[PDB]
Amino acid sequence: EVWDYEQLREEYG
Amino acid sequence: EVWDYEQLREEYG
Amino acid sequence: EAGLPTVPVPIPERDLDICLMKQSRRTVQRGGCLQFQNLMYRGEYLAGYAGETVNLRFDPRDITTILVYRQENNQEVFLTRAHAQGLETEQLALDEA
Amino acid sequence: EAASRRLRTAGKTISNQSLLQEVVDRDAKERQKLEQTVLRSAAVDES
Amino acid sequence: EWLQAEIARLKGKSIVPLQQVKTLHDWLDGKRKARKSCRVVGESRTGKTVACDAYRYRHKPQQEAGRPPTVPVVYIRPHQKCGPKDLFKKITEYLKYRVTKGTVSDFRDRTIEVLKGCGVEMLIIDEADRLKPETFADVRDIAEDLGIAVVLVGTDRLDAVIKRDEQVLERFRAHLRFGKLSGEDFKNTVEMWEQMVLKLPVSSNLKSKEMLRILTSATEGYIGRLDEILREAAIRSLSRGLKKIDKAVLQEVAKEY
Amino acid sequence: EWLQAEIARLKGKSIVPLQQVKTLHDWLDGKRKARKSCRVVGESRTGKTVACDAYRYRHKPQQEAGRPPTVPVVYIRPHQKCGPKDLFKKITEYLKYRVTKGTVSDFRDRTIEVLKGCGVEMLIIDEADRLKPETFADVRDIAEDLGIAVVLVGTDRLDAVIKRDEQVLERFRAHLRFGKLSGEDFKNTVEMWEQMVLKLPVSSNLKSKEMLRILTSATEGYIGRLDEILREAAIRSLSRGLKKIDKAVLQEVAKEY
DNA sequence: AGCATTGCTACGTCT
Ligand SMILES: Nc1ncnc2c1ncn2[C@@H]1O[C@H](COP(=O)(O)OP(=O)(O)OP(=O)(O)O)[C@@H](O)[C@H]1O
Ligand SMILES: Nc1ncnc2c1ncn2[C@@H]1O[C@H](COP(=O)(O)OP(=O)(O)OP(=O)(O)O)[C@@H](O)[C@H]1O
Ligand SMILES: [Mg+2]
Ligand SMILES: [Mg+2]
Repeated sequence: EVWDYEQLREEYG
Repeated sequence: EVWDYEQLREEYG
Repeated sequence: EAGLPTVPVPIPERDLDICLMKQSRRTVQRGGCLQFQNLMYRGEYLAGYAGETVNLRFDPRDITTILVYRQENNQEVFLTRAHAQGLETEQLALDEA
Repeated sequence: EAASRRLRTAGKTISNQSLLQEVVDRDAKERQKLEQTVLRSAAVDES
Repeated sequence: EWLQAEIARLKGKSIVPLQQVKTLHDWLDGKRKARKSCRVVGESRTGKTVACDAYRYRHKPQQEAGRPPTVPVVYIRPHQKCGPKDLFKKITEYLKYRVTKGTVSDFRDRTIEVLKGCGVEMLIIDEADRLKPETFADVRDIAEDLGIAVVLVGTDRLDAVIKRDEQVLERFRAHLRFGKLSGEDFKNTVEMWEQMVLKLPVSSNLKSKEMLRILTSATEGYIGRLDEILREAAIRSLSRGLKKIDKAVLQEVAKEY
Repeated sequence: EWLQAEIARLKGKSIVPLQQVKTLHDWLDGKRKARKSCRVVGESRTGKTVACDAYRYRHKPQQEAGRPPTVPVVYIRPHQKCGPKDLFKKITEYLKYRVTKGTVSDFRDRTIEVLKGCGVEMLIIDEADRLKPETFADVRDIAEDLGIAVVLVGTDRLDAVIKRDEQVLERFRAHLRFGKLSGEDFKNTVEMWEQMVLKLPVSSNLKSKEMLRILTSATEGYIGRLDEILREAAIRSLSRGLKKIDKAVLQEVAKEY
């Protein structure tokens, strides 16, 4: 698995 | 004797 | 091998490690205890003796313990091995002390 | 310099008078003293 | 559930009546009796704060009806770069007074007013090295005008701060040094921790001379290292399903320092 | 067109679940249970900051109806020469509060108020060496006035700052080091970066032992060199119309150093 | 009371 800083900004944010 | 840090507050109060 | 006068005796290793450095004109305390170079010491059999001149032998690389000697019948005789007060969890050298 | 280095081991305040107080008793001998006193003593005949 | 409660117990702090604490408490009783100002100095995590904290709980306020409390010992830790209003605010709030916005002179007079009447006789200032050079003059006037034994607590950084002001150094020369501990009382202190602090269901036998060796090497005689290693070793061992602290966990903790 | 969208991802940044990150996350979980203050250290570009961010995200704020959020892990990176007011501002803004105008004393009291109630239990300070020497006192006060594990993150540049105050040094003694990779772990990582990160149109088969010399000579085992190389080569390959990273491209990129 | 032993400091003196 890998993640994107921009997704993590929405998903966790 | 044990001297629990919370019991010292309870005694000090 | 051909020139030695006869086959020498191979000594026990511990005997040279009994040929340690020694200090003299020191005194035992009137108790189960001792001193050396501002270290302070305990000894198992010293309490049988009053304060008196003592001789002691030490490994400069392991001053954690001392071997103590008495002048019985004008001859050096073993008192006891000895240790610094409470020192057992670690070992100490003379130069750093 | 040297007084200022070592005088702070006394915790003293550093000032004109305390460095003076650290100089007025320097008469209390060693190579560098020998050299400098000889080395000064050569030139002072000039007039 | 068993684990979460015991973990929360180990996660909190405790106090143990060590001989250093007993020694300080007798020394502070002498200074408080004499109204002698003094400093307590020693390396970090030697237990100075916990000892000074235990002293104020032993000498708790006395209340009498309708009066302000009688508070023989006030204990404050200043915030960093504490000025005089910060210091005065700390003392007045400890005495259960609310500060009213005003000048330094107003904060000073209100603090002097309540240091009297609350009957304060010792003021412990923990990490006094946080005090600004100007606020030491108000500390000295509290010691000199009132009959109050001011106690400065700190590391050797406190000794650096006060040696830069002649008048502070000379008022606080009397001092007690906190020490690191090794050998016999260290062995007793390790045993006291497994007896009175860890309280794990099964014996860890930290009294064992080889366990004392690794603890000697890591804790290096600091009680604040000894406490933190054993507490961390307990939480790991309990969480890993172990009834006990043993070297396989204890040395994993000890290597982490 | 296809090529510009691949460039738009290849110029971006991503997260890869290396075993190094896993190891930190198990360690930070243990520190967060014990409230153990500690530090994370290791050379530049070793992956520390990306591993810390991944820990923040997996322990995100939990919303509660009409309450302030529960925020178990707060991550901040100070600005350079961070004073106390700057530290308090970053903590409070992270918790989604607005700072008002006020003194450092107001900022401190407001920060302590919101570190409570938001239920903060770990504070990660990345670039902890950017903190001014005076603001470590407030960091230390947070660590011991509240049940908060403070984690200082830096390079060995931080350890010089830490050892200049023995009260900081003795509170953050427990540490974990991010090291450079080598060997099969590097080989597995290089394999991961082909088959998970790039996902390029045609394979380069980066298990190949010889070209691994080219990577190693540029990369030295820094993940933050490795992740840089392949994105440079891939953007060039896809710009040049090459469906793979060719040796001619990898060595040209690896030659820029 | 008395010193008495214990742990440093020369001032060489030698390799
Ligand atoms: N008497 C004690 N009983 C139990 N735990 C102790 C005791 N003394 C010290 N501790 C443990 O060691 C920690 C450090 O002790 P303390 O806070 O008193 O140190 P300190 O000398 O005031 O340190 P600093 O100079 O760094 O502020 C305590 O928080 C506690 O975990
Ligand atoms: N686990 C990872 N997954 C994906 N990319 C990574 C990872 N670790 C490092 N990187 C890449 O390498 C760079 C270096 O990582 P990071 O910023 O976390 O390192 P650092 O050790 O905190 O650095 P510094 O000490 O210089 O601030 C990142 O910007 C990113 O491009
Ligand atoms: Mg303290
Ligand atoms: Mg970083």
